[PDB]
Amino acid sequence: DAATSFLRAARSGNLDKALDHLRNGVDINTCNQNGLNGLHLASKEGHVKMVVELLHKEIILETTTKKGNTALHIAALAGQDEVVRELVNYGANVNAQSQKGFTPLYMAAQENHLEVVKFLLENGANQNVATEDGFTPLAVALQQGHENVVAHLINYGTKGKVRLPALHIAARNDDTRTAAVLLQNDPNPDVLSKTGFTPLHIAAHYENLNVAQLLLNRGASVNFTPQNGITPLHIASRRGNVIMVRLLLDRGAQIETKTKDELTPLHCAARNGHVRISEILLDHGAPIQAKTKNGLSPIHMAAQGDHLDCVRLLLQYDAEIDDITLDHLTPLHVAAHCGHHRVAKVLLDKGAKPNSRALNGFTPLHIACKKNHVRVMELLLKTGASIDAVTESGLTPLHVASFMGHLPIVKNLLQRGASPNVSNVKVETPLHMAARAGHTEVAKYLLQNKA
Amino acid sequence: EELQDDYEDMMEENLEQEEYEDPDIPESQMEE
Repeated sequence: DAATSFLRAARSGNLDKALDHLRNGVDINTCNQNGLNGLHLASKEGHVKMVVELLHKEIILETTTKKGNTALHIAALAGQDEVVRELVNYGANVNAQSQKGFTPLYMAAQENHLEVVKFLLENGANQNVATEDGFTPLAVALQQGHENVVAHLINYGTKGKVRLPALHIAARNDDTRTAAVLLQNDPNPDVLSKTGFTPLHIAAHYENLNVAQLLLNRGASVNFTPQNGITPLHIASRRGNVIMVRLLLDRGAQIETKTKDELTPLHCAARNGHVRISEILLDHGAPIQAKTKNGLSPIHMAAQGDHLDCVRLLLQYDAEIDDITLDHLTPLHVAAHCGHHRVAKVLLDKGAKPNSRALNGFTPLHIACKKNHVRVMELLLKTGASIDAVTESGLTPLHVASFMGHLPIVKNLLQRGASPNVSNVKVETPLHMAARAGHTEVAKYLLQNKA
Repeated sequence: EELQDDYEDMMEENLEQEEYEDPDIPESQMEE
């Protein structure tokens, strides 16, 4: 009487009565004479809340009826798109075969349920699995004249599973209940997406702390390294997820792991100006002088992003102010290249050499004059930058500015007493450079001077 | 809408693999 009433409640969608019956002690896996349990009956009638509740109460997801039909089979035949979506989210086998060889895709295709067919295909439903008679979903769709279903089946072909794995979706939503059901079914928390990321990577990207804790408590690799070398700690540090970074460090995340381009988590934190994360990583032993493939240290990335406070913190932690990349660019060179005069001010106040030479002899003043960064130029010249420094080619800052046609730079350089008659390795003056590029205004100011 | 993130391509774009790479150290040689 209790089991019969529970199954009637499941069919009718009376979730309160069914829940009361389950509380009393009715077996949740009880089924009727046809082998339909509560999940089957709820899936037939589209009772989404009932399906979700019964899954939460640990109903066996792949239980089959006397004809071999799982709940997904019944939802597909009944055309219950919401139920099909929910069952697939909780780990329903989309390629399950009934006793007569029918798959959920076949049942959806024969009944002209276009949305179900589309969703099943996007979830890796194999449209080549035939029945015992040898018929495919395409064959039955053609026989029944379901033109839209046939067209979609032909067009999709074998594009495969283009949806994320269910556990990745659960991680994105911080859905601990769905994740718990999925991990009860499939004990592998490190399931892989096509792109190679685990659900922990997704949880770290969105700072979904609850699902991350569940995944790590169920054996997820805190240090999982895809081909690109992006660990969960890298993602957390890049995204500025302070609490996620703390959690991952507590559970054994490696501080010194390198991506494919040799970025450490500190590189990712500094690049996006995450001061608190940078401090946490440094306090956990992150190497402040680690270098990328191009020889960039975290201070270089902080300067590149105009992250003034991150630069301040890195300098406070004994970062090398005059560290050089493979191109011999110092953080001051980077700040001049990007026009970040605040970073340049902090660097020069801390003792950065204003006349550092890059590979081609360019000083920070040369770079600032090239890029028309007048504020960086005034800061450099006010903090002891040589106004007549030459590159390997003999180019002065005035040469560079005249060639680029940056009138304010040329004006300021000439006002501060820059000789316009200097010459290059080829005996070419700033006036030659202005003429070559056709910068009439710069040439006019040069000629109105003693050029 | 509200379900694009469930798909592999959208998730790839959201995770931004390019942001974990050293793009380049541009020089823009003045001569030519």
